Amino acid sequence: GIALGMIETRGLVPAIEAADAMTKAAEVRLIGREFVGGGYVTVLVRGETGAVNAAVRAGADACERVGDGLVAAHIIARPHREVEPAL
Amino acid sequence: MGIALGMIETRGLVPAIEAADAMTKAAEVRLIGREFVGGGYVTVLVRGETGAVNAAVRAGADACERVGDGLVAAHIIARPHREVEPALGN
Amino acid sequence: GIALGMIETRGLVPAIEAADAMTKAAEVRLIGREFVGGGYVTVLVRGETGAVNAAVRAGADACERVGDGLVAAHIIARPHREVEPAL
Amino acid sequence: GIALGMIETRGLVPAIEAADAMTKAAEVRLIGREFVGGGYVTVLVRGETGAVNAAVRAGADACERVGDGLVAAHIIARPHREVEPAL
Amino acid sequence: GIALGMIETRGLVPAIEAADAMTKAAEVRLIGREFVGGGYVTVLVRGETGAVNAAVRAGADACERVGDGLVAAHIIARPHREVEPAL
Amino acid sequence: GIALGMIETRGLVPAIEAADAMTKAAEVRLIGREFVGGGYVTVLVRGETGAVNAAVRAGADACERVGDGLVAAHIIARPHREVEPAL
Amino acid sequence: GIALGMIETRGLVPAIEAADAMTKAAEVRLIGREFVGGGYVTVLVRGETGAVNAAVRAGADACERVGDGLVAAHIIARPHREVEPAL
Amino acid sequence: GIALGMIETRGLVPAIEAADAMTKAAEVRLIGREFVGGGYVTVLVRGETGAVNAAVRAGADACERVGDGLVAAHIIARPHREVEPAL
Amino acid sequence: MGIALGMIETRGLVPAIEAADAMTKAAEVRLIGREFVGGGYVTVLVRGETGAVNAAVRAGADACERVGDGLVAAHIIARPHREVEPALGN
Amino acid sequence: GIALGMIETRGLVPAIEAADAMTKAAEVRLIGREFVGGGYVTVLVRGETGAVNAAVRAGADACERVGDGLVAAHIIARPHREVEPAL
Amino acid sequence: GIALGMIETRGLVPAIEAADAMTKAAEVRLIGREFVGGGYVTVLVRGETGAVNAAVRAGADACERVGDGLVAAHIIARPHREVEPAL
Amino acid sequence: YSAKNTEGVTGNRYEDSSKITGPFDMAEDKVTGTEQFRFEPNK
Amino acid sequence: TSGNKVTGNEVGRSEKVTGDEPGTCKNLTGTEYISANQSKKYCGEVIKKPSKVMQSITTDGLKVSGSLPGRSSLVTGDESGSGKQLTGDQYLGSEPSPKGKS
Amino acid sequence: IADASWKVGKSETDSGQTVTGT
Repeated sequence: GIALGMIETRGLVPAIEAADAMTKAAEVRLIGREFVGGGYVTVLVRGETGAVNAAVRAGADACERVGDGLVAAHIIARPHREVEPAL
Repeated sequence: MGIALGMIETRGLVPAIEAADAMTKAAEVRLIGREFVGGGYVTVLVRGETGAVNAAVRAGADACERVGDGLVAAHIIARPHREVEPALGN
Repeated sequence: GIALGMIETRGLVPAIEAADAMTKAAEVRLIGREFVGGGYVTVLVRGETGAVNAAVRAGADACERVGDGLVAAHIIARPHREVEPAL
Repeated sequence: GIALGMIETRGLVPAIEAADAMTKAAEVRLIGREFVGGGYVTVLVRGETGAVNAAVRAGADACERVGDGLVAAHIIARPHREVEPAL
Repeated sequence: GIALGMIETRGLVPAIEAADAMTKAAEVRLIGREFVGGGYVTVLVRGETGAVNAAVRAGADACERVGDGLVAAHIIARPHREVEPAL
Repeated sequence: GIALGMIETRGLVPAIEAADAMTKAAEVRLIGREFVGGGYVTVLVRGETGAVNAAVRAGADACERVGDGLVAAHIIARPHREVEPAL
Repeated sequence: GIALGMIETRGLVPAIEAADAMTKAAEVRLIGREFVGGGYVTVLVRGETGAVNAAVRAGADACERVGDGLVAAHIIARPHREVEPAL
Repeated sequence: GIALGMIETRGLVPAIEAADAMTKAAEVRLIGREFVGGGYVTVLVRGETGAVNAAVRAGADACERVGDGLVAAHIIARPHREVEPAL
Repeated sequence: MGIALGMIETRGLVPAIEAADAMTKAAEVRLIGREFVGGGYVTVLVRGETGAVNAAVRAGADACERVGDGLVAAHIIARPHREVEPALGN
Repeated sequence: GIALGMIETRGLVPAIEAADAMTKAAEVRLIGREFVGGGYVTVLVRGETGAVNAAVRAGADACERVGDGLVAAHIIARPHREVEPAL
Repeated sequence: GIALGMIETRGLVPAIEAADAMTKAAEVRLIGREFVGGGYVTVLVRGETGAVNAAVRAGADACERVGDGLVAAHIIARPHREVEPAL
Repeated sequence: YSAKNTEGVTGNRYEDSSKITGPFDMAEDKVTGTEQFRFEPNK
Repeated sequence: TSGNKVTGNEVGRSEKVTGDEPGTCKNLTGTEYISANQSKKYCGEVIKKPSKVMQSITTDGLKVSGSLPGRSSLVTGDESGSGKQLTGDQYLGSEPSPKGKS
Repeated sequence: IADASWKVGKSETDSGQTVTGT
């Protein structure tokens, strides 16, 4: 699935929480972990739209309760072609 | 390649093509056609996976309801019957 | 299955959703997809009398909340052989 | 279509209700029917995240009022790999 | 006939009484018996849609006040082609 | 250029005057003149963002005053490259 | 791992979802999916003591709310070898 | 074209969604995805003046309500040749 | 090779060293990572058995709650997915 | 593993029965039995941390009423490399 | 020309727009981009005193409204030679 | 910015919930080894 | 249109401009790059334009945004299952369904 | 900001900014 799910938080403990929730809730392919800087840590995964949606909602639920919790997380159904080289 | 079927009606062709562009941007889905019903009614038909089709149609209906004469009917069917593609252009 | 069910709808969207209701509800065959003009679209299915009854009951209960809704939903069980040229 | 959708109910008739809604809802193939015992009947379908969501919710609004109604319903977006022999 | 009818009840006595009502009210063929478990029993019948309806209501009228009584009873005008290989 | 501009008019008198305005106020190429049906007519041109906006937006100016008038004034920056441009 | 975790529940749906909880919480392999009878279903997993303990605690905390909830959840650290034919 | 549009967001989530709005609303190639440091993330795109303006309008409007959202947004019409090493 | 991951973030390197020292004095846990997120966040990554990881991480949280600015969260995963492992640097 | 648990009691019967519990409840290697003096008898077990406290499980609630009773049941999460000569 | 002008700002939108102002207002050669960290980003231009002064004055006066604004605007006309390795 | 929201300790997926367990249900005022009781993790 | 700040070279209507006088104060459906300031000052009204990114709230109260293939009142068909409590995991936001009986 | 000498104090150019520069 070309659908892109992803989630950002403050600190890396919530980030690993989110990544574990990703890989455990829906079989969505992990793409990358990125250090935004200043405490923001983000994770990017791919999968089909329904799996991505379920995975991201489960990850938000699991991550809200750990550390600073979720800070920003949204889904794109149709990521554009040239976006991928930039991520 | 999911046969989940996106399908919406506009009064006028400009809202139809606006919605079609929204379909294409929102998710990796394929548009199978347009059909001018007559008297301003234009229906656009796309295909894709259920979640992708749902997201695309939500974006299009949000971007279409006050373009031109606006949306008339926004609806998704996920599983078309094999008897339905004759009414779909196959 | 000789009985002929037919549905008239404001636009192609109510028409095809009604046809889908026909095909999901009861054992019918879609013989007609006609564009009247001015938005009127008519769908024609053939099947068993009670089968057509249940199917088109479902389609009429389908079409009220879809777009502009129904115009004319009707059922005829006896299409004559001379009516076939119109079918 | 790795996601697995589960419906559990009292009696086989609501189980058939659930399967009906599964298979007219989206591209989900019911992988199995299981007679748990004591009247508990479970149906398992396979498909993608959105498909299993739509199917399961359709079954949940189909079988609740049929007979004794549903008892358990659950969707899993990412069924774990080694849990495969439960197929 | 392709229309399916389900009779669920408590115990095999009302089950086969309803089965007799099935085959003895209208032109229907039962495809199967099945002991759900815990005393729940189903009979699966097939035939024409209206025939299924007449038979199933006749069994419903027959079964509620026989033995432990009726539980569920339903009609499927079109069983999907995925449902029979798990009938 | 690849940007798509399009104008829709109740009656083709505004459509033709608007198309002449399109090709006179800016150097964009007309790609479509389509009779929607029932009187609606839509014409579509292609060009660069600035040329399209100058043409389309400030192009149906003698439109609301001519004939039955305008319906919708619309501009698209970058249509999806693979599917619709052949349309 | 010879450490044996095992969970009883009232329903196949909580059983299999608790199995997924076992597997995603801890990297252990399950060996048994048994239908006790009367709706009771047992799941049998193998691994090291800490892993099976954490997995079973997570499944017990994430399984009580689905379906009929838990029936029992216990582990054996060093099960006897002669128990092996029993599972 | 050489027209330079560019955005900063607080967090990578608004950054990528603003970039997707950039590339979907208008067809302009992105030239950079840079990490300012401490949470500021900048996206740099190139294209014609009109398409750049439309895309930046869309991205700015879509970014104001995700995470911490947009922090700085402006456009450069005619960048000088030597600021390319300054990008 | 311990599969259970214990891993803790804190504000400042001194509490991180507290946590690591507690890790290496608590149980059979092998520290695998010490990274600086940025803005003062430092995370420690250790591997071991579920029980050992649990005990070590709780000991680290005990030894770390008061030192300096202190930790913000303590987290343990029992059966991590192999797909997450490259995100840790393998 | 090399995690060290161990238990004392006032007497040798509770000590040896506690060791029986150690080796029966969990598969932990038994490494020592020592007479402190004046009735204090201790027994030493090694193994996995979960397996270690798993051994202590049965001992703690098996030696409370045996003879003079349990004296202490504290365990070590990990001994140091030079503690062994004193063991 | 050895005159050194330079300014930092919160966010890189003001940084690069002020750099364009530097290079467009007066004939000055850029010599540095600096990700200071914590949101501070520094532009560093080199040229003769009059051009440097005019360019920096114009850029500072045009920089406040863009983005999060300036951090500091002052100029050293004759940096010492030893400062050059610390450019 | 954005509400640092001071919050401490979660012990997520602790595997100390006393239930069917069986080998567990021991710490109950007993054992008194290591930290399975000390400074309860107040999830 | 939403008021997001933009800094840069301006194209559009001005007092010292020739040839672009026609067209002002008409409706601009689809995309755009005219500034809301010019619309306000030359027409007295700002025509608000919808966003394509839309948001929702997860079952645990967290905020999500993007395409979000959830439930919307504009689209019909996806009504079954929305009403009563959702089953395990999560795919539909905590936001209750507007209305619709399918 | 001390005596001008080494560092210019608040020498505005167009609108508001100190733009002391160097």
